[PDB]
Amino acid sequence: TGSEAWWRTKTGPEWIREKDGNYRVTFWWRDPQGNETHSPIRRVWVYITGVTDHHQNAQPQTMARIAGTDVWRWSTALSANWRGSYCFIPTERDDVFAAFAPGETPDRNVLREGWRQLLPQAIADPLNSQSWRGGRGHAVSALEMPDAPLQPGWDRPETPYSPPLMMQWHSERLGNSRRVWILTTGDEAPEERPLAILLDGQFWAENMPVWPALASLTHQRLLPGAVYLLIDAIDTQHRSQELPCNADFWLAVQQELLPQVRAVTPFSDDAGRTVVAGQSFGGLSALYAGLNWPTRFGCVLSQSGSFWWPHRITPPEGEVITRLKTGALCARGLRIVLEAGVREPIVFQANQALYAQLNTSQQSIFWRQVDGGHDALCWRGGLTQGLMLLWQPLIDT
Ligand SMILES: [Cl-]
Ligand SMILES: [Cl-]
Repeated sequence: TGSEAWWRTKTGPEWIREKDGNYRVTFWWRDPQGNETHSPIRRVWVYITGVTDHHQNAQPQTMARIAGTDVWRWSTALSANWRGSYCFIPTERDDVFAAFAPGETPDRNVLREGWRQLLPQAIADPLNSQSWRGGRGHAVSALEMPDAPLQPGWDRPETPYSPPLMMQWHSERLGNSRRVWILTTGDEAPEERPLAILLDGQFWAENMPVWPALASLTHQRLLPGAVYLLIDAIDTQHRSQELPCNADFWLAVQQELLPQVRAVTPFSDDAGRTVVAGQSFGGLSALYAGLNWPTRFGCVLSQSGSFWWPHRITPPEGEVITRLKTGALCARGLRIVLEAGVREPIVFQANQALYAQLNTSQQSIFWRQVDGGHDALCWRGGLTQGLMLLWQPLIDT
């Protein structure tokens, strides 16, 4: 153990199927500065989305080294259907988090604060080649248990016949400029092609490119030839101001953006196959769009929707949840995919309350629970599955 030949057998996290059906998963990190006497490393935090972070109010988990070697280790239990991102934070610092007694639920606010000081130092798993830029400012790695559901398109990525195009969208309504990406996956009946709008376009166009997965599903006849519009959120300041129920954003998209997009490639005016898909504030904004302009956006795809907005500390209460409760807004004729993970309690509970509220006979709602959390590795699969659900009627032809 801890030898050169021993490290050769390690390809990343290892798992063992237990009696109950869950897995004992072990993580390994090789200290490049040697053993105790040589390496000045104090901590090696294991930050797994929805498992060891603030979403589970978990006490900060750090690895421990096997005395005498440069091997750090840490294990945990994970469900069979789970999938999620993770990263390690090897540091010399030991003055960030406070002490925690066994069985003490820490304050979530205190956790995020503590993590905001360490995450910039976070790194992907050097043993795992399935890594990418997380979008939050650090690299991450992918882990999937054997029964994680298939992620349509991402399993058989195929090159798109048409390359993605980029356009600079200058908004008079918003008073700012921004990038938008356009992908088309079919030329037949161009005016019948459904339009699908994806928020946080920068991520789905650069950090985790959605084109190969979309083209693959189209080639398999599991998605119709469509027109995909990815919109850049720009940055945190703008995104936090434009996505959480901001009417100008959607007014601007309809009056300024869609006509420009329509000038380059045709798409259907039928709200019934017009999708607005987003995650987190993007999910909230997509439903908000469908709720306020159902004549233009009839299909909503909300993944981990921030329906706890504006106040996170209070999950069941939400702005969109209040409008539906009184009667100002109503999902009539809308097809809605509402996804949320069990590893994001606040968000999950918020989505349940939202579901109960709008669940009437006058609309088609698809509830999807995910064994995972506030994680783009999971969302990527729900994104493609969600489009299949929202477009199920067309796809059947
Ligand atoms: Cl610490
Ligand atoms: Cl990043």
